[PDB]
Amino acid sequence: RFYQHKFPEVEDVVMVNVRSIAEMGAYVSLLEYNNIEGMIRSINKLIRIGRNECVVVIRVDKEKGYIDLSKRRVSPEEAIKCEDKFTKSKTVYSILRHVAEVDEQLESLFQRTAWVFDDKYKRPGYGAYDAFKHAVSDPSILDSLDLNEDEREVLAVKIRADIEVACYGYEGIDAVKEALRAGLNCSTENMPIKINLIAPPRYVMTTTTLERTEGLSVLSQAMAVIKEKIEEKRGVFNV
Amino acid sequence: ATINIGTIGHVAHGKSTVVKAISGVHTVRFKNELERNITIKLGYANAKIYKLDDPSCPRPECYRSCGSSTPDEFPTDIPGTKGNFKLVRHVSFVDCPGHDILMATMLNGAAVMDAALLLIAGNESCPQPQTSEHLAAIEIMKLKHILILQNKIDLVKESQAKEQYEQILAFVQGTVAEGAPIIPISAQLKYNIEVVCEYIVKKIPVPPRDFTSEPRLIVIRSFDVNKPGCEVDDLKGGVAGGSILKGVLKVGQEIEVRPGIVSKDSEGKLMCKPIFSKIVSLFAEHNDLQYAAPGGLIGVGTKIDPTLCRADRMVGQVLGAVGALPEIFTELEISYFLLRRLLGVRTEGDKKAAKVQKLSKNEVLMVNIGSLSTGGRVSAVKADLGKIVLTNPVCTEVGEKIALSRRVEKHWRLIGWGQIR
Amino acid sequence: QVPTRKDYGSKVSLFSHLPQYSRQNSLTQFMSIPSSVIHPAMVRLGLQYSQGLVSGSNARCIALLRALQQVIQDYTTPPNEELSRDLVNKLKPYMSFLTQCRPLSASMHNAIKFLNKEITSVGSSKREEEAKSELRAAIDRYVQEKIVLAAQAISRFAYQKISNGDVILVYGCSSLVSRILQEAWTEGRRFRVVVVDSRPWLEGRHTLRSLVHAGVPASYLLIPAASYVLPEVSKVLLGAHALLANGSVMSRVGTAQLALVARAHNVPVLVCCETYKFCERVQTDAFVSNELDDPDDLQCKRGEHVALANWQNHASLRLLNLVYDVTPPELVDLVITELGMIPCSSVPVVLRVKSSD
Amino acid sequence: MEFQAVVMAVGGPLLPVGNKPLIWYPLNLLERVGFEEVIVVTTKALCAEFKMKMKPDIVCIPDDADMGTADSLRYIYPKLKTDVLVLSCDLITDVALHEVVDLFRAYDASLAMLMRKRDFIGVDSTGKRLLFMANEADLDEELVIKGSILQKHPRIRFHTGLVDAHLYCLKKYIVDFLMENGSITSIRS
Repeated sequence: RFYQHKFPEVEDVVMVNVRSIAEMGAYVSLLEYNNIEGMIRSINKLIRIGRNECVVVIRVDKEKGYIDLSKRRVSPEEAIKCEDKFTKSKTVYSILRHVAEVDEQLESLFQRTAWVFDDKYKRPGYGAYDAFKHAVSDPSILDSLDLNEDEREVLAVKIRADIEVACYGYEGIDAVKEALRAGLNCSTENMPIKINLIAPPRYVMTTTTLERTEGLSVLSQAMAVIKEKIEEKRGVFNV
Repeated sequence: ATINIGTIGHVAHGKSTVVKAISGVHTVRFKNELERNITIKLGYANAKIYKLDDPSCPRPECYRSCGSSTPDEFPTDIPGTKGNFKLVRHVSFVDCPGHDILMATMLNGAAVMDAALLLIAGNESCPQPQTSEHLAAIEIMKLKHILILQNKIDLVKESQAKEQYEQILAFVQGTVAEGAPIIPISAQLKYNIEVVCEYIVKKIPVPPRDFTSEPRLIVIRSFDVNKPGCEVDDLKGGVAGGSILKGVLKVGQEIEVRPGIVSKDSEGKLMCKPIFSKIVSLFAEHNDLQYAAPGGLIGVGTKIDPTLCRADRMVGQVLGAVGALPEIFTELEISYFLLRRLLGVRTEGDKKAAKVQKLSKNEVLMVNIGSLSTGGRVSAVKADLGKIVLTNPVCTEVGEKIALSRRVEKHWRLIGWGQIR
Repeated sequence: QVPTRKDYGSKVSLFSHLPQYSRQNSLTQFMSIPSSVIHPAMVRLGLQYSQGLVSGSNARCIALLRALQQVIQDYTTPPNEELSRDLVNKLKPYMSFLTQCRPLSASMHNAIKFLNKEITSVGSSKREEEAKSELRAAIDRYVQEKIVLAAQAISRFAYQKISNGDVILVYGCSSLVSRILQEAWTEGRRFRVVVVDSRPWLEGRHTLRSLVHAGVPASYLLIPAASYVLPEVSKVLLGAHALLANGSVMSRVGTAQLALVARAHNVPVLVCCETYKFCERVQTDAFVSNELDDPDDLQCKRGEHVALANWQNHASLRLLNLVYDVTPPELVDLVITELGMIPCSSVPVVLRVKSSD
Repeated sequence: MEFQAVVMAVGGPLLPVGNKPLIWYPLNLLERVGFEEVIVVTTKALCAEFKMKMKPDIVCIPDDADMGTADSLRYIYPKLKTDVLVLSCDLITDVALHEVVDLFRAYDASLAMLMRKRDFIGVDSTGKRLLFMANEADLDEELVIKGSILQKHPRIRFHTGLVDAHLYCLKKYIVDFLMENGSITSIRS
């Protein structure tokens, strides 16, 4: 089970997934309410088995298991909202399924994980995962979670650039350390963060993912060190 | 670091637990290939010696003086006493084993030690397989404090016991051993260590040793700990336990290895740019004495490229001070002679020892310049003058420790030596 | 740098429309080892395709389509030219050399017709990289859909036709025969199989080696012994190299012989085909599209007195080994396709499921 | 793409000049069929006699002073992306070379050798798939066959007296294996 209810209410847009092809249409199951089954010339080919497709609800049920789904009269500009209802809630379902490790305990966990926020501020499947992203950055509202303690606080590539800069002289290595820590000092003021080293022979220094194309910053700071201080003591360079 | 003392032992008697018994610290490294009967590295220990009206030879442990070279029979002596152990001389034992495979090890750490002790084996045959081989490379480097460290008569049978050592001392005409008297030891029973281990230090004085000359260092270690997935700030140089031969090495002392990698348009040898190296960190075998006495070993820490010190491909590089007295030419001459046997295996045929294959044309050469075995192809080399042809422009000081290797099999041989002009 | 051919041994003038191809000649002696005029990976794939080492029809067409996918992958479109037309008139000499090397099935033929209809469907205003990755994704989902859900669609359709206690004979190695019978046997019916094989190919050794591993009892014989086992069979399926427009099967040498001796004892026969194995054109018999092989593969180990040792120095003895033969309509009863079960002389109704006409 | 090759300098050529030194015909019947953008690794004095070679392509690559054999490939590593042919200098050529490269294409393999016109080398009945070569002194141990490699492959034919030519029709997998396992050397071994 994922959502609080068993069936969505009047005019709710539905992410849905077909299992098999019926005679009236296709037997289309529905994972987002724990696998409930409904309906919708070489149409009968089985190109659609197990793939999520956007749809909207049609009529009004109470309990009787009405699952029909009109692919035609849905609008695709609202289908991205249905995809946001799918993928964010799917990340929620995955991580919250890995929360438990050994049924209705999991369901009562689910109503006391996201439906607390969605009964305090009422956002169905959008502010839940984003409020969890808030909560892993700020668990202040998770202090209201008066659960047992151990369940509360539980809630790529980087450009590995490498230019080996070293000298044989003691004054040479002194200027190497001086201009390397000066390049760290210059990297502090302009603030490209996270330039460290895990290999003493080379400069295994990480052009990280903060702009994802920020090799220009580490590159021109590096080349300023290359042109500035060290390399009048035989700075000879390979890749 | 005043005097070094070198045990020198040839094939097949055991040099691991006897190094443990009388010297204390045993040699170990990584991917070591440490021994099969005797070792193949320099067996070095860290020693501070003291004598307190006691003939015994203690270690810097100041409570007892014994060993563990036998399981059953323990004769022992008056060991000494406690009380913040003193220091007679800055002495430390070293070893130089006797296979023919350790030419790097046996030729780099032998001219740099100070006293020598030649050992006679006790687990070999009735002929002498390698007795005239493994100080004949030490013949040209000209050590002085040399002694017959008589070792094994324990499991030795009586028919080959009491006279054949004189035949070994007569069979070593290629080894400077006639001025080497006998202070005996025991590799198993280690009997009566207070006289047995006494005059291997007490009789031996300082060698002829220069105090304040140029440090013209041939280095024996250049090692480093920078495995894949390493730390951040391991900026060091040659992390070495470094035996020095000449020159005081204080803090701020200057020392240069001039070629290293040969300079631009690599057919010359020198450009006037000295190699500036300030050795501050110096480990005096248990302490950080920055003021290194000549002759003895000290734990040397330099400051160069750390990439260049992982795998020591620099066995015997000349690091000399200012005042560049070494030579500048690439046409290497020697005043050589030949090995008379071709020995290393025992037999009664006199057939592989027939002749001495000289230099040729369109034929290879290799010879450990110090401990550096380079070569190349030759053009026209005469009969009795040794003109070594090479490929490395190196301002080495004097290659007075060379061994002319020559292929006959998977292993090379020993055919020559030589003294530089 | 011109693609060349030859004849070898002798080629019977009764089949003057039909070529000969030798395989023990040299196929790179004309062509210097690097080339950009014909793409090298597709050339070495055609060389695979003429060392005999690929013979299964859906296997060889998927191999050729993986190859032409790799050709359209790495060749970027250069500027100052027309986008699609340059690529398609480089693709035509490609398949010319390919059907030159070893000749054409139906699968290659309507496959390259599909890629031509695709490359003329590509919008020229779409820029290069996304168009290339788009056509890449388009044709590999095409072969993905067609081949693998054709396999499991004929599985889910021909599973409900197989009896229990029945036996079944088959001839030729396709993939989908092994797919239907093994994927049925993983669902637990009750049967036993028998694999007849022929000459010079010794073809169904593939299938026999498969079905001894899949866990089904088998039997093995050759077409002189055909009617000896023919009373026992209760139903027979049959893989096919090439479907036709008049309800026919253009496939391996002795297909129609077992079709005829299967009608001759009244055992009904079904065959398994798909969409992309029928041509647009159609024939009366095989003698206008059937190639030949190496003659000198025929042999017996009857001492060193091999009767076909010095063949070609005699001129009054010809070796004429048809490889790819046709089957009449009203003796094969039905085909099995991705739409289900349709009778044999009703097969051209799939010709206009194109635009639902 | 196929468009590169290389020839190692030393085996395992300064003084020997027959009519020319060791480079008469290998560049001929390497370049009489294609191969006009090649990368040759060299080593000095022999690197500057390249006008009377009159080849329609020469690209020399020098190295360091005293080097081995896999390091050559490891230093030409940063620019090679496709099918590679590495030769040696212990060669006459008396064969149409298209057949070795076409069989190497014909299995889509990664390795090849030349063993035609002390010495033991095995290959199966078709004459195509091998195990290993045996020499005169490294095989002081006698001869060892693995279990499964003889359990599947029925026979093997040890050859007696032809010569090696140290050709390697080859591709990117084993050179990535060489650059990552750098300390593994001895291309002949």
